[PDB]
Amino acid sequence: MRAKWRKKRTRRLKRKRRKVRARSK
Amino acid sequence: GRVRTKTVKRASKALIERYYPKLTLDFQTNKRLCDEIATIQSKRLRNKIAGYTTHLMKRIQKGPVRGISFKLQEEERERKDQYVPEVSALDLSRLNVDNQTSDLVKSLGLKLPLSVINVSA
Amino acid sequence: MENDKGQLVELYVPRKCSATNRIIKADDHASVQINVAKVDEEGRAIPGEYVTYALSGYVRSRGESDDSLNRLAQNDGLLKNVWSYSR
Amino acid sequence: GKGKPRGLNSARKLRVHRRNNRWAENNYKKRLLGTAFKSSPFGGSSHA
Amino acid sequence: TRSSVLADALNAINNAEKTGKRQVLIRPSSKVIIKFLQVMQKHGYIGEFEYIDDHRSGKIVVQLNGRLNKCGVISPRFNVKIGDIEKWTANLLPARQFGYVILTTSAGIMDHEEARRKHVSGKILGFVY
Amino acid sequence: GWVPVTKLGRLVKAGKITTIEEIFLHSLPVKEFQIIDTLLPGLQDEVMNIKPVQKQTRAGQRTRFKAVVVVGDSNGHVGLGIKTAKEVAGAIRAGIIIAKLSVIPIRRGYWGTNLGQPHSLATKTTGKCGSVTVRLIPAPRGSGIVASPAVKKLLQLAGVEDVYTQSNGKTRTLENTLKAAFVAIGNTYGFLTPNLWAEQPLPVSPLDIYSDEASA
Amino acid sequence: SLPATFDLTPEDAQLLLAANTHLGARNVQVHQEPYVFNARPDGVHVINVGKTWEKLVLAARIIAAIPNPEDVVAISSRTFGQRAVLKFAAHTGATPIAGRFTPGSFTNYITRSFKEPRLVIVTDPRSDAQAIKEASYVNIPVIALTDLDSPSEFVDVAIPCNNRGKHSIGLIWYLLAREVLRLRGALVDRTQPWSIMPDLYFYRDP
Amino acid sequence: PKKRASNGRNKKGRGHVKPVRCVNCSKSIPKDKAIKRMAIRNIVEAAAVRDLSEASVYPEYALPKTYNKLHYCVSCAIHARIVRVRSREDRKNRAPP
RNA sequence: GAUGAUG
RNA sequence: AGGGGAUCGAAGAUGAUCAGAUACCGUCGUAGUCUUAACCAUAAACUAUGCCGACUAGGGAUCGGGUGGUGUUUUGACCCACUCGGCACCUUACGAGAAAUCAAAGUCUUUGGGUUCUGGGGGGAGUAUGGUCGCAAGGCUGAAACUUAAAGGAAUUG
Repeated sequence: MRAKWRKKRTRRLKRKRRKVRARSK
Repeated sequence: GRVRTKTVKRASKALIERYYPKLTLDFQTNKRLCDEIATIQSKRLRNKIAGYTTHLMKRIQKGPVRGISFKLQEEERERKDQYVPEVSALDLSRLNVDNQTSDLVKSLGLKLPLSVINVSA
Repeated sequence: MENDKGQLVELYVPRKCSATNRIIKADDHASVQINVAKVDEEGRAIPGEYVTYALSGYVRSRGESDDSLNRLAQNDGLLKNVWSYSR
Repeated sequence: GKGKPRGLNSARKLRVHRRNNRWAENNYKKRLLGTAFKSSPFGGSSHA
Repeated sequence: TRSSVLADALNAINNAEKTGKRQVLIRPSSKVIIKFLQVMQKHGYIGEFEYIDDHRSGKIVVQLNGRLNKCGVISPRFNVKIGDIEKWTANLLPARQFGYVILTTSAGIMDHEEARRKHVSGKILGFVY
Repeated sequence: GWVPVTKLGRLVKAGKITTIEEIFLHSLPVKEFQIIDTLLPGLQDEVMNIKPVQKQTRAGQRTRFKAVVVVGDSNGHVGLGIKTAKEVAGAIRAGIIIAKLSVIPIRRGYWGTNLGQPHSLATKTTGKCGSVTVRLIPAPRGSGIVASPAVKKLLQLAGVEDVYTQSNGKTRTLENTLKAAFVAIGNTYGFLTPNLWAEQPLPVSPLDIYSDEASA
Repeated sequence: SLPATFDLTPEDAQLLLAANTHLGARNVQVHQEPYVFNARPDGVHVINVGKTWEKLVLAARIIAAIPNPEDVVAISSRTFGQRAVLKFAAHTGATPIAGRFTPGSFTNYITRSFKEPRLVIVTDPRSDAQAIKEASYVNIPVIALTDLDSPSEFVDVAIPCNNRGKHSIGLIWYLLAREVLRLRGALVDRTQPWSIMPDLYFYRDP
Repeated sequence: PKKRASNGRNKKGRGHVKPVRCVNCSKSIPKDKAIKRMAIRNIVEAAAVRDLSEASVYPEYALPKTYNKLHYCVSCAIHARIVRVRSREDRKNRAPP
C-alpha cells in the first residue's frame, strides 16, 4: 500500500500496544 | 486522383532532354513520335507518357522548369553567364572612407585619394 | 628504440605535431600536413619543393590551427607582420 | 580531496571508521556475534 | 584554504600541458617549487623558467614543451626507507627505464636514482614522467 | 578480381606502396579491405563468440546474430570488428572484413635490459569501453600472457609474449572487454617515451609523390 | 621569404577598400582578434587589409603546391559566392561544388559525387559546415574566407574578409585566381594587371 | 529521470514563491509555475460594432477594452488547449508562437 | 470535463 | 492559556451520482485559519548534488559598486568600452558518465590539495526492546529470529 498510509497504520497500532501494556504498570 | 507515377514522370523527362526540337504541343503529334523514339509496352502507358511530355512543353514556354535542362536552354544560360559590365562598379567614379579607415592607410604606407567623412552610433 | 647491439627494433617512428609536439597516431583522421610552395627568383613556384608543416587533430579541433600556422610561417619567413608574440 | 582523512597523523580515525563499517558485512557480523553457537541447531558442528 | 603550494603549481603545469599551451604562470612561488622545477628541467621536461619579484611571495612563468606527460605530488609526504623506494617507483612509474620519483632528503631535493648513487633517503614528494 | 576505387588502393595495387608502415606513418584512411590483405598476407582470424539479438514487432520477435572477430599477424598487427546479420555465416564473413580495415600497430619494448628482441609492452596502458577498463603492465620473461581466455587471444595475435593484465567493471559483457583491450593495446603508440624526443624531417606523402599513378 | 614585388600595391588597396572587404562584424571572437585594426563608432570593426593580402598570397602558395589542379575543390553553398566559385574552377583547374553539398561526398566511396581532394576552399564556415566536418574524417586541409565572428574550428588558413557583401566575396575569389595563375606562370608578369574584370565574379539575380 | 532542468518552474535563487489560485478549478499553484496569459478584447464583439455605432449618441466614440490576466494550473492548461504536450527536442524552445 | 467493475 | 473569530474549512450534517458511494460534485458547518505568552522539532526542509582552495573552452543578456568617455537628450536618466562580486542562461566535447545528462557530476587504474558526514542485495524494519527528550501527539538512538533470487537505475523496439 501507499507508504504514507502504511506509516499511519503502524502509528495507530503502536498507540494501542502502548496502552494495553500500561495496564500492567 | 490523377497523380502520375515515377515511371511516367521520368520517361517523359528523358524524352524532353533528348528531343526538344522535335516535340510539339500537339498530343496527336507527340503520340506518334513516341512510337518511333521509344519502346513502350502498352497503348495506355504510351498515352500517359506522351500526355505528360506535352504538359511539360507548355511549362517551358512560360519559362524554365526546375530540374529539366536541354541543349538549347543551357547554351543561352552560359551566354548570360559571360556578361561583364561596361566599367567595373569598383572603379573610382569620382573613394570615401572613415577616420579609422584613413588611419589604416597611413599605417600600411600606401598613397591613395582618400576623402574622409564622419560617422556616429 | 634499439637492442643491446645498436639495431632498431621499432616498427616505425611516428611524426609529431609542429604546434604542440605530440604524436600523430595511425588513426588521427583530423590530422593534416600542409605543403607551402617555395618561390624562385622570378616569382613562380619551384615544383616539388615545399616548406612542410603538421598539425594534430586536437589542435585543429580546438580552433587554434589558424593561429599556430601564423606563428610557424612567420618563423620560416613566409609571413611578415601577421603574428605578434605579445598578445 | 576524497572523503577520508589523509594526514600523516590520521591513523586513529581510519582505524575506528573501518571498525564501525565492518558490521555491514554478514560474515563479520555473524562470526563475532557468535550466532553459530547461540542459535544454530548444529551449534557450529559439521555433523550431528 | 591553500594547504600546499607545490600541489597547485604542479596542477597548473599539468592542465596547460594537456591543452597544448607553451607556457604557464604559477603563483605563489617557493623554495621547494624552484628545486622541484630544477630536477624536471635537468631531465628535459620543462625548459626555461623565470621568477618575478613582487614583495609578496612572488610568481613564476614556466616554458613548456610537449615532453611532459604527468607531474604531481604525493600527499602526505610519507617516510621512505632505502628499501622502500623500489615499491614506489613500481607503483607510480610507467616503465622502469624512464621516469623519476622526486624525494626530499638530507642531501637535498633529489630524484630516486640519484638517491641510490648517494645512498640517502627521506620523504617522498612527487613524480615526473 | 578487384578494381580499385580509392586513390590509395590504386597505388597499392600498382605496387608503389610496399609496406603497411607507410600507411600508418601518414595516417591514411583505409577503405577497401583488399589493401590490407595485399600487405599483411599472414593475418589469421579467430571468431570470439556469436550471440542472438532481438527486436519486438507486431508479429513477434525479429532475431539476428552478432559476431565478434579478431584478425592478427602475431607480429605486431591486430584488428577487431563486429557485425550483425540475419545469417550467422554472413555475420562472420562481414566481420572479417570490418576487422581488417581497423588494423593498428603495436609497440613492444622491454621489462628490463634491452637484451635480444622485444617481448612485452613498453609502458603501462589503459583502455575503457562501457564500464570495462583493461590495464596492461610489462612483465618479465616467462610470465606469458596472464589474462583471461578472451583477452589472451587478442594479445597473442598482436605479438605480445609476456604481459600482466588487470580489469575492472562488468567483464562478462565480452564485447566491451575486447573493445577495451583494443584501445589499451593501440594506445601504446601514443605514449611519448624519451627515446622518441629527437626531431625528424616530415616525409612527403606517397599520395603526393606518385600523383600521376593515383589519379589513374 | 618572398621578393618585394609580392607586397600590397596601391592599385589593389583601392579594390579592397572599394568593395568593402574591411567592414567587418560588430562582434569579434577571440581567435580572430589579431586580424582587427580598430573600432569605428556604431560598432563596426575595420579589418587590417594588410593581413588580408598576406594571408591571400600564403593561401595561394598552398594551392600551387598541389600536383594536379583538379584535386582542389571550391565550395560555396550560399548564393553570393556561387558564381565566383564556378569561375575560380574555370580559370584554374579546380572542381567546383556550387549549390547543395551531398553528405558523403568525401567519406562514401560508392556515391556518384565521390571526391578525394588534397585541399578544400570554402566561402563561409558557418553555412558550409558539412564540407568542413567531412574533411576532418579523411585528412583534407581547409582554407576558408572568414569574418571576425565566423567559426574557425577545423579551418587551417583563414583569409579575413567581409563576407556579408556581394562585391567582397567576389573580389577575394578573383584575387586567389589571379595570384595562383601568376605563381604557375600562366600570367607572365606580376606588374601588369589581369585582363578580366573582377565583376565577372559578382552575383546577378534579375 | 529528470525531465527538465527548470524543474517545471521558474525558481532560481529563491526559497519560496507565494501561491496563486487557478481561474477554473481554484487549485493552488506557485506563481512562478502557473501558466499566465493576458487577455484583451473590445467590450463589444465584432458582429455588434456596427449596430453600436449607429446607436451611439456621441459621434466618433472610441471603443473601450477589457483587460484581465488569467492563471492556469497545468491540468487545466492542457485541457483548455492553452499548452500542449511537446516533443523532447521541441520542449526546450521558449519563444511564443 | 455525465456513466464504464472484473478475468 | 487569554484575545479575535470576516472568509475558507480535517470532523459532523445534508442533496445528487451509482450495483454500493460511509468518495469525487452542490449547500451548511465545529476545531483550525489570524494575534500574545509558552511548547513542538518535523517535510519531495530538493539543486534529491556538503564546506574551504587552485586550474581548464567559446557567446551574449541582467542586478549592485567603481573607472574612463567634459559621449547625447533634460547632478540625475540613458549610450560605448572596461573591471570586481552575484542570480542565471545559449553553443561544444579537450574531459566525465551505465545512460539520462554535466563548466562541474572535469583536472580519478597516468588512481594522493585540506577536511567532515553517510552506504554495503531485496524483505522483516525505521518494527520489538532499553535508554533519553516532550503535557500529549511523538522526536533522536535502534536490533534479532526468520524468509528470499532476484528487488532497482538509464535507455531501446513493440
